[PDB]
Amino acid sequence: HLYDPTTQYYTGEYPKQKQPAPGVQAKMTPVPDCGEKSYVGSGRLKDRKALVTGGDSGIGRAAAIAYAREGADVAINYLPAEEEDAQQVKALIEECGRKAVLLPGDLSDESFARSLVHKAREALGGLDILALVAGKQTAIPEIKDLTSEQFQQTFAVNVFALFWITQEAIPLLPKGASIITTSSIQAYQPSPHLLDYAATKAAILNYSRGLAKQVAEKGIRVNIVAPGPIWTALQISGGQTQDKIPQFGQQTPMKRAGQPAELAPVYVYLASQESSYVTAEVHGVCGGEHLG
Amino acid sequence: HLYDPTTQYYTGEYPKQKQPAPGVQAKMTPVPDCGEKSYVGSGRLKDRKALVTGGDSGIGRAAAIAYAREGADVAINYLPAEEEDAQQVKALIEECGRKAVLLPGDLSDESFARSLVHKAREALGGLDILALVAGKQTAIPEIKDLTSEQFQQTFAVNVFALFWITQEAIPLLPKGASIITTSSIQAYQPSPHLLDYAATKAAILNYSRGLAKQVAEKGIRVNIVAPGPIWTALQISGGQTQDKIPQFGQQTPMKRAGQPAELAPVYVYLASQESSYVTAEVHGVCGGEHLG
Amino acid sequence: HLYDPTTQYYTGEYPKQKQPAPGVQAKMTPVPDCGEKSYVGSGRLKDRKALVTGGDSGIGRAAAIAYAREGADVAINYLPAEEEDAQQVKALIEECGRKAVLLPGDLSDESFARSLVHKAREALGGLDILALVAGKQTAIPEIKDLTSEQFQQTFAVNVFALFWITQEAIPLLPKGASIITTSSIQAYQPSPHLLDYAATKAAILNYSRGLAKQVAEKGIRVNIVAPGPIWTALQISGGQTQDKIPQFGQQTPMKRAGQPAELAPVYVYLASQESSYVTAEVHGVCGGEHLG
Amino acid sequence: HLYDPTTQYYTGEYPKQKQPAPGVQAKMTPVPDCGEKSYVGSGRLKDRKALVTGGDSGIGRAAAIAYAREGADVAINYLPAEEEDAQQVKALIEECGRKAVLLPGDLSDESFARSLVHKAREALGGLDILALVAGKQTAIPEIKDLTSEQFQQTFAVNVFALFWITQEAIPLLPKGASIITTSSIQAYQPSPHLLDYAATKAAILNYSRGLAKQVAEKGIRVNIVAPGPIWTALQISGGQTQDKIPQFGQQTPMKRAGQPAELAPVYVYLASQESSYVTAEVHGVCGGEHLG
Ligand SMILES: NC(=O)c1ccc[n+]([C@@H]2O[C@H](COP(=O)([O-])OP(=O)(O)OC[C@H]3O[C@@H](n4cnc5c(N)ncnc54)[C@H](O)[C@@H]3O)[C@@H](O)[C@H]2O)c1
Ligand SMILES: NC(=O)c1ccc[n+]([C@@H]2O[C@H](COP(=O)([O-])OP(=O)(O)OC[C@H]3O[C@@H](n4cnc5c(N)ncnc54)[C@H](O)[C@@H]3O)[C@@H](O)[C@H]2O)c1
Ligand SMILES: NC(=O)c1ccc[n+]([C@@H]2O[C@H](COP(=O)([O-])OP(=O)(O)OC[C@H]3O[C@@H](n4cnc5c(N)ncnc54)[C@H](O)[C@@H]3O)[C@@H](O)[C@H]2O)c1
Ligand SMILES: NC(=O)c1ccc[n+]([C@@H]2O[C@H](COP(=O)([O-])OP(=O)(O)OC[C@H]3O[C@@H](n4cnc5c(N)ncnc54)[C@H](O)[C@@H]3O)[C@@H](O)[C@H]2O)c1
Ligand SMILES: [Mg+2]
Ligand SMILES: [Mg+2]
Ligand SMILES: [Mg+2]
Ligand SMILES: [Mg+2]
Repeated sequence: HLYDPTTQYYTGEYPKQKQPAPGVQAKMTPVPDCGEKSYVGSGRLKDRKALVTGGDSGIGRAAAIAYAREGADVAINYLPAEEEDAQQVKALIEECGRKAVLLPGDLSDESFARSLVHKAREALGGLDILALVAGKQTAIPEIKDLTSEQFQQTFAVNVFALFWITQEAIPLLPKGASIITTSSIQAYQPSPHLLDYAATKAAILNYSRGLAKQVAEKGIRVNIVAPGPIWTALQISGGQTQDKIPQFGQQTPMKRAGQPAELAPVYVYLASQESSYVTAEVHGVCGGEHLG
Repeated sequence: HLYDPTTQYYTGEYPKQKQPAPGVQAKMTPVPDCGEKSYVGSGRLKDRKALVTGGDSGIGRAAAIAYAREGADVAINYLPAEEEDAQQVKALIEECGRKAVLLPGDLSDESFARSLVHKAREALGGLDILALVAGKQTAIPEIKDLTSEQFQQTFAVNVFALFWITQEAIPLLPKGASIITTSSIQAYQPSPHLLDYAATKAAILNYSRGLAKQVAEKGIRVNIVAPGPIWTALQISGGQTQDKIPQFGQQTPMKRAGQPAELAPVYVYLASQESSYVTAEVHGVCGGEHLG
Repeated sequence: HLYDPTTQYYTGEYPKQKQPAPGVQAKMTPVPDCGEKSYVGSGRLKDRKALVTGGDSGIGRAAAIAYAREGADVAINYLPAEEEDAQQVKALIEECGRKAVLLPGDLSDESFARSLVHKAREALGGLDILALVAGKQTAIPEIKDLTSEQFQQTFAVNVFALFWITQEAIPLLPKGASIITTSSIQAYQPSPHLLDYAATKAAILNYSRGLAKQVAEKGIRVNIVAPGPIWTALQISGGQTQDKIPQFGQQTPMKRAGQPAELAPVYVYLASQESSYVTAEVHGVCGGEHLG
Repeated sequence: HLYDPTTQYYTGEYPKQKQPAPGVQAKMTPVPDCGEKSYVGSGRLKDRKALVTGGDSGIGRAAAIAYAREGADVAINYLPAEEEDAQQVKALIEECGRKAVLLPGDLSDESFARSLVHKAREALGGLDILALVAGKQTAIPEIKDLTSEQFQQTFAVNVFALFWITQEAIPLLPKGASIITTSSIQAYQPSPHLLDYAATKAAILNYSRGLAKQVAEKGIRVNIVAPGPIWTALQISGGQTQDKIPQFGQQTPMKRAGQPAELAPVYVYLASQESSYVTAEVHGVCGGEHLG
């Protein structure tokens, strides 16, 4: 029973729609499909313990759902404004028979970002998967309109918090632990309206590779997922200009945007012990708008 | 039950050993682990129909085994000299309860290479996975010793046969079909003893991306796997100079070579319908000697 | 005296035109600008001795002209059907005060490709720059229409001849010699209508890097130039489909195609002893349609 | 005469030595060669007006010297603790018959970084080349020892100051202006002792490409230079561990480090109007330790 991947998910134009960042995905048209009805596990992460940032919505939610479906207990971080989305994820994790831990807070607060790993490990009784998916993205077509405050904040959420969290995690992660970070096609093909954001995506990719090299001897793997155009709240809450929303994703070879569901399998592959010889590698999921 | 990936597979030095190309893996010390005793499926390729070139040994064998474990019927191609290795794979596929088809023949013979798709499709009653893993690799440290015959033959097996097979397959492949080709870290970091070989690995990566773009509209995906140093018969039958064998793999961040078993999960991910938004992408499995 | 690079060269649309390959650039509308009236040398290649393949027209011609302007004697190879264009380059070289040598012949003939190096060295009294610019490019939008004959011929001209020439040259090249090969943006972003061609451009880039590593100890440097869309005979003699000619180049950030003249400065930089710490590197000239 | 580039500059081991950052290159053993006696101009930048950050020492010094030798007036920025180096550069610029402007100040201060562009333009009577070479680099082999203060300072100097300067410059730069930023091999091959630094080098590369796309229509070009191992004060004032100093550079295919002199030619190529079809491109100068 083979499906055509070009028509498997929504292929129509997206309604124009806007929300204040970071957005509530439950309010979108359509709501992003994060695999709630479709993802089926096979115990590839049995009794693993995961922290997922951005686990309330979008790609991080797809990873959180799949991780629970594969047998892991899951802590999610997200912003308080996203509590309604986070509560849906709590229910999805618990329905898998797993433990859900909800740890809201702002990753641009260094002390919060540092405390998070320890709170999650205590609540879960361990920690051996980190999926760092949270991100800020604000489209600004002309550099004269790009403020210092925005530029620095994008780096704080996307790069500095990645350092703060991983620095706290390394000493406590067991041999076999897996860290998955989140870059973008933008790391390779930066758009002129995402000067700060695309540069953070490049920094994430590079930092992840350097960290991988440094911690390989501790038995810890660090890998990167770089999605292409995925239908998510990040894109309707300022990540794209409003005029780009209707045809979002249609320029890819597959002629549609991805849904977050389609990211879960690679997050599972990388978390799983099956990817034992994989570290420092980036994985594209871009509808043919390929990395390189 | 978490394992340290750095110590999970062989970490000793490799004895010096040499066989005539293409080599018989059963004569190696150690014999490459292709997942015979470890790979467990979950129905991710149920009733799929795969052709795997190089399916007798090494990475292609690991893919063939995993595909059968995941529920697929499998045809393998290999050279007659490798019949003993291919017979072991026949048994492994049949022990999964699936159909095995052995189609020996030389891929540098265009008429044979083109016929292979038709033979596999007839035997299997269809065809919807192609894993193109066969390759020639001959180390020559100084260009004065690199013959035109060798250079051309490396391109025939690694590039021309990829074109011949894929051209024959495209008109027959159903929507949802998945093609997986095999590049190398050498495509990004070519070594001076592999002038022809590394250039073919770069050509494979590029051709696969172009093909992906061309066939996306037909619902066919084309992706690339690029391994790092993996212990296989290719490496002991002329792919490496003899002096490079004992320490093979030890320069990677993980400080060991990979085993073919470790490549099967990505070949399954890419064959599976789960990778619906993945086309034209390369996937590294290199022990931290990363692509880019 | 600063000019706007966006408007420095023609920014408008091109008329459809087709010539049989390889094309006569003197018959194009408009004729490509190869720097005939603009390039000014300063002795950076004084008394050097260059062989330039494809030196009759296009990018190779721009390199040949600039090399003579910088003080080098220059031998050009080209196909005999291109004699009109070659005779123009002969005059241009002589008008720089240097010696021109015209060595027509088909690089897909291995005997001729190998002899070329020796004929050029004998005629020039030495040889210490090789600019390998000749290429075949044939657009075929659907793989069903891509013949084995075309695929192999593309590899013969673009890859095998590069190997034949460089193998023949290495034993005779002095310390300080510089080899410059020619890839493309297509090596990174292959178009579905150029499956064979783009794969050769990737192979050239890779082979050049491996060769650079092998011959560094001999004091020889090997570097690569990867142009973007440049207005040339290759593009109107089958390299592009006719429908792609009118707006050729207009998709780049600079909104125009390049002219061959604009490639000369990087060919000079790489030939010159000034690039002493540069080997195995690729240099993009793409109007902002950047390489990786 | 033709020179062997592998032995053109020193090939042996370097004494261990340390200075407080940012170092004084005049006190190094040996002092880096920045082209003081070797670089000869030909008017390629006649009457151009350049600002060079890090213009006191190392690669920025080599660019500043070459720019003046090619006919440009040159303003240099540097930290005021570097006056011993900066004063030498003033003399070198003036000895070419050009105007020198010394504008010291710490680029991590946003107000200073923004003011710098205006002060330089006022002092020079215009501004049409920006070579942004300043950088902080601090080796820390283990993440436990990498402080937030260091991480953020490395991003302030290397990334935020690049944004501050370029944002301030764009509105005032004429058509034809050229911006050259400075990345590294580390952007592609990050080392585990340089987690923050290498990530900044990837961010610089990416931001530069995005900026180039945004400002192409304004007739401004933006390109990147990515050196390999170059003997400079950055390396002996904390950028490398002491144990990495003795064999610095010997791992490249050329088997030596570069000297800053060897970077000048690409900075001139990119500043010059000759590179009219070059924007968003990165240029490696790495002794064969090539970029992607
Ligand atoms: N959607 C795409 O097209 C796309 C493409 C490439 C990469 N990405 C990456 O995917 C990741 C997830 O985003 P998404 O697209 O799934 O959208 P999303 O909006 O569903 O997820 C982003 C999440 O970031 C978190 N976040 C933002 N700022 C935060 C802060 N200050 N503190 C704590 N959490 C914060 C929020 O919890 C939010 O749910 C991001 O890193 C993004 O860069 C997305
Ligand atoms: N082992 C490594 O370190 C490594 C690294 C990167 C990529 N690879 C790639 O992995 C692929 C598989 O090789 P492997 O390392 O598993 O070793 P292997 O020797 O087990 O597999 C190579 C197979 O190629 C097939 N082959 C060779 N010439 C053929 C011909 N003329 N006709 C038909 N079949 C032919 C043989 O059947 C052989 O089993 C190759 O494409 C190789 O480039 C290997
Ligand atoms: N024009 C572009 O948009 C573009 C873009 C990227 C790369 N390139 C590369 O530029 C190089 C030069 O081509 P160009 O665009 O300047 O066009 P061109 O037509 O002016 O040059 C190509 C030359 O190739 C030579 N050639 C072809 N087949 C040959 C054979 N069998 N034997 C001997 N010589 C042969 C011909 O002499 C011809 O002049 C090619 O390698 C091409 O791949 C061009
Ligand atoms: N030397 C190498 O191996 C190497 C390799 C790749 C890239 N680079 C890059 O080359 C560039 C120049 O460094 P270099 O190696 O020539 O050494 P260098 O020490 O001679 O130059 C670095 C300069 O940075 C400037 N700088 C540092 N912090 C500053 C601040 N807070 N405010 C103002 N100026 C500041 C100083 O003026 C200093 O001279 C850097 O951007 C570095 O990342 C160097
Ligand atoms: Mg959210
Ligand atoms: Mg075999
Ligand atoms: Mg011609
Ligand atoms: Mg200094």
